[PDB]
Amino acid sequence: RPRFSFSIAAREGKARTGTIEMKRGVIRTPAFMPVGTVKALKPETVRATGADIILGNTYHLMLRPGAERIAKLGGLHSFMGWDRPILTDSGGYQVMSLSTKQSEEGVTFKSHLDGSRHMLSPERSIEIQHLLGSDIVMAFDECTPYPATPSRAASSMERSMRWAKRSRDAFDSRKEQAENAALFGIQQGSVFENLRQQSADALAEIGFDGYAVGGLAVGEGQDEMFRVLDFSVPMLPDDKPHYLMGVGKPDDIVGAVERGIDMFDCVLPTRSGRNGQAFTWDGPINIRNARFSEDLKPLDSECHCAVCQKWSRAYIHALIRAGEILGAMLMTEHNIAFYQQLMQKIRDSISEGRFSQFAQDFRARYFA
Amino acid sequence: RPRFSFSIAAREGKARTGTIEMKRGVIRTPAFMPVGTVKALKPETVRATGADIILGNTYHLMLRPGAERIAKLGGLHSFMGWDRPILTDSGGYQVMSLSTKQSEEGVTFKSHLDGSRHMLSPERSIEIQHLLGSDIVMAFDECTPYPATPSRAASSMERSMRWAKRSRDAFDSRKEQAENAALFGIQQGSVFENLRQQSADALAEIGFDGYAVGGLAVGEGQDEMFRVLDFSVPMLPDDKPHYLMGVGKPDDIVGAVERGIDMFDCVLPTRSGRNGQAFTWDGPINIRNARFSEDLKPLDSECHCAVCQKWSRAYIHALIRAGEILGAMLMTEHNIAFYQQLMQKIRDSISEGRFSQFAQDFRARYFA
Ligand SMILES: [Zn+2]
Ligand SMILES: [Zn+2]
Repeated sequence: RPRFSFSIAAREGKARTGTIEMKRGVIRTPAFMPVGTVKALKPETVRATGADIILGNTYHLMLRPGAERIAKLGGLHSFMGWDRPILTDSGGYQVMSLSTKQSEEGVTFKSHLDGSRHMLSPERSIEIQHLLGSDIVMAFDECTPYPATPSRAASSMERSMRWAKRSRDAFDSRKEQAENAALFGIQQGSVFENLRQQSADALAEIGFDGYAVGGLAVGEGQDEMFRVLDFSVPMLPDDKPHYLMGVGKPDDIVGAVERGIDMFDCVLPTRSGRNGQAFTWDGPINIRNARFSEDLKPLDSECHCAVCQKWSRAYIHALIRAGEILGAMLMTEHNIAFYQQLMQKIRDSISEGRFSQFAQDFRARYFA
Repeated sequence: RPRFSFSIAAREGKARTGTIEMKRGVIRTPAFMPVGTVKALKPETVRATGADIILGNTYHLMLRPGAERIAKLGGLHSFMGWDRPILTDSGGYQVMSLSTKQSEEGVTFKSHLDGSRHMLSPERSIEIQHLLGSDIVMAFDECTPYPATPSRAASSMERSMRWAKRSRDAFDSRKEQAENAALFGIQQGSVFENLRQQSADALAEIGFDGYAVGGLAVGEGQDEMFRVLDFSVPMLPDDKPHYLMGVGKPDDIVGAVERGIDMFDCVLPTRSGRNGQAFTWDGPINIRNARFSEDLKPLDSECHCAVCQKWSRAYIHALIRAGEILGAMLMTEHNIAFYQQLMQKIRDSISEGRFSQFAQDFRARYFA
């Protein structure tokens, strides 16, 4: 297989379906990436749900067990037992939310677990992702809060573009990484169309294997997110994958695909699983609710996952109520499987030129 | 299959190997019963380790979700998705340790979860085990603390024998239960040989499908336990299974089989799993210890379980250190698989007339 090849097989409006070919496997797009361990699931179970690629959280791995240790033990794929592609984030987002002194060189921060001091820069982020053995590497950027003034959004976007060039050069300096992995750049600019355009222009001049739309899902609400995607995604190179970071709910995903997004990740299906929220085609349910205590139906009436084949709502209700590990295992398997089934229906409907109708039918039932 | 048939295929000294045939499956003996949900494992994984039967904890089930509710939903087998035999305890032990007013009629207690008041008697215990759909039902007895004076041990043994007769009559009164399940009686009498003999005589006069040795593993230490088993197990009917409740460590199991025990249960391999303790043929290890942080070997060098096929000590170390659910999943699968492999080696060595040598070789390596 090639290092990286994105092929578009079918289109409907702004929506696309296709494949990314990488050395460790093929990724069907639009794709949902479960976030990693993928909590409460063995890798074989994650694969059985249909996932082609998972996301590794760089910030957590660099604190424990550490990037150098993972490299010494053979890299992240070997360590956790997932042999398909892994996308790693840059680590910078969780620094600004979980761990600080920022500068043009990077950020220094104290670990939220031990108070130990750490450093992240474009160069060190790319190095850590190399040590983990990531297949898709994210450029290191600077986050813009919401809301942001135009001056603040411009300053952070401009720094992010300088850091994108440093990320590109760091990635390219490392022969093994340049030859075997891919590098994605991140568009910034908050809700401002001129800043998004300047960011897209800068990233395309540098050149990346794919382009993320950054700075969304930070509190702006779905209407505003869709409005920004409306003008932002067409600014990115059409022939490369478009990645919406940190999104999201099923209806967010459908609307984002309608606007040209190809890749998604979020902790929602996993985090919601342990919390009691199960996704169904008729909307989410909270399995902890007393109304499910004697409900013999599966979590979802149509879902093909192994949980819905075997166990009832009533049983999963009792497990989650009791705080049993198996309740988290089953809820998470179902939720990840539901997301993969959603992505499959999206890919099929685009391939068949009926995605617009699918999106209408999905929303009508999901919000009935 | 018959309701209950115990056949002894081979003997060596006091040790026996054979089979229990029941309507829901065959149990190979000596048997280790994992305790149930079996924490952090799907039923198919429990079966894949080699378990023929699991134990259901009646005290926990009667509080949540409740025995009547489980019956309304189709019984415990259907509820949790395990279709092979289930042995249920009487509930009385956990009342005396987790939840009280005791009398000749039974015990009343307050739930440790909600303060709600509950009742257990021989009749109600048998009824709850019927509602759960248990295949092997335990008679309801009264526990004797260790140490116990002779007068106290005699009073509790005598009450236990009266309650054993009430358990027998309650079980036999219920046609569906009498025809499809089995009933085990529990020998009491603390460390006193004359009381153990009186208890064995009383239980055999009533007549049970199997006989447990109760009142051990309550703080007496291994030497004293083995001394009591030395004289207690031969008092029980030879042609029925002998069950040592709440035991135990691998070396306890080997020594108890040498003294004629056929069945075991304990929470140790599951509870130890989440705590970091992994069993190996060279003794237990605590995977949390820093010495395992870069150890690429499996938990045990000989173990055939799926965990030892796929993941390293270093990875499981990192999971357990981080408190990840998957660390508990993997540790528990390995520990239960280790116990089943121990039981298989015991059965094979008895069948081949080399159990004495196996026991010597096992102890020499396990305690090296
Ligand atoms: Zn499902
Ligand atoms: Zn193992």
